[PDB]
Amino acid sequence: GLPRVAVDLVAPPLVHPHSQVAAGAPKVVQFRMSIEEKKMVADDDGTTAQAMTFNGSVPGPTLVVHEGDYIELTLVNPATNSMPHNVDFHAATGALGGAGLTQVVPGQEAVLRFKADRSGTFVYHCAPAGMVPWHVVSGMNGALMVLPRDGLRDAAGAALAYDRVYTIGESDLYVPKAADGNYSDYPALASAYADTVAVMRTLTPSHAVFNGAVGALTGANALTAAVGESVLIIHSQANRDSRPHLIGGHGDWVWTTGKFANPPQLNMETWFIPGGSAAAALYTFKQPGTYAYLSHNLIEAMELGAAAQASVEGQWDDDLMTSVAAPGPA
Ligand SMILES: O=N[O-]
Ligand SMILES: [Cu+2]
Ligand SMILES: [Cu+2]
Repeated sequence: GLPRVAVDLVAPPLVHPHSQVAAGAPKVVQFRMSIEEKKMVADDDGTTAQAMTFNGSVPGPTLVVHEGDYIELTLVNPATNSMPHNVDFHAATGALGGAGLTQVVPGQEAVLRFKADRSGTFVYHCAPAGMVPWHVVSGMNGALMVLPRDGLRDAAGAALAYDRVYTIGESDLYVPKAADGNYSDYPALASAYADTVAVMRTLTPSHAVFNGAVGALTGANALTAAVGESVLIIHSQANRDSRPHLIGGHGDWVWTTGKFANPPQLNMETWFIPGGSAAAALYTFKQPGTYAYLSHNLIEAMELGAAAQASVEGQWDDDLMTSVAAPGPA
């Protein structure tokens, strides 16, 4: 030389713791882681897944820281586981982130460282090579955151714150188934891867868721818171885207993207985120119760898953518302 620281871580958702613102310164831281892977479961038924893561868871853791510172871481792976991982982151720168470096494988470880610167929330995440895505888616891653220183614121310135936171894451896833348808388962892882891848491619897823598962957150778991418170948330895723948312518530513030620186826105519702890344947112618450957271789409958330838851617491018122018446028838 520176110172350183360480831381712890925791787981888711938651975161850891821381612161925102411161014163112180720167530183470194550381952481560780581980891764784981496983498986788981897712848902318820059972378923488962495987896954992966870182620690364990888803898602892863977260871381935171611131711106400146640185861271460282370580891673581881274980071985046990197987695978490887690583881581991447976001944040850172280069390488890538770282991744390459870281790577690782198983066992181983590584460480780384870185720174941161920137712120816110962112895513880491795995991867590885080839594977990456696977990972891331597974798971993974877450876130870281850163823151610124011171714290937151618104637109114107013112310141713111818251319280718391948471975271968530888411895732997506894928697973596968076978033939018858268923778913597937495985055991281992590887086986697973292839287937887843295938578924993735386709893209779608399955588932988504947140954291892882478905548920987771828721118950127990778921988350928581218260018314017043515030818361923151964160878321894441890675891958894818887513968206876220928451428911019731818303946112317030935121951122988404997340870153822171720117411113934121416010118110828203838802947112977104994217995927990868993360974111954141814131818221617160018122018323118470428950718530838831977631895403919205628803378916995814518911168906797938894513878502968641938361718771818251317280018281119521019436015025616002019522019823017146119632229814018636016567
Ligand atoms: O896992 N890249 O944010
Ligand atoms: Cu992993
Ligand atoms: Cu990433």
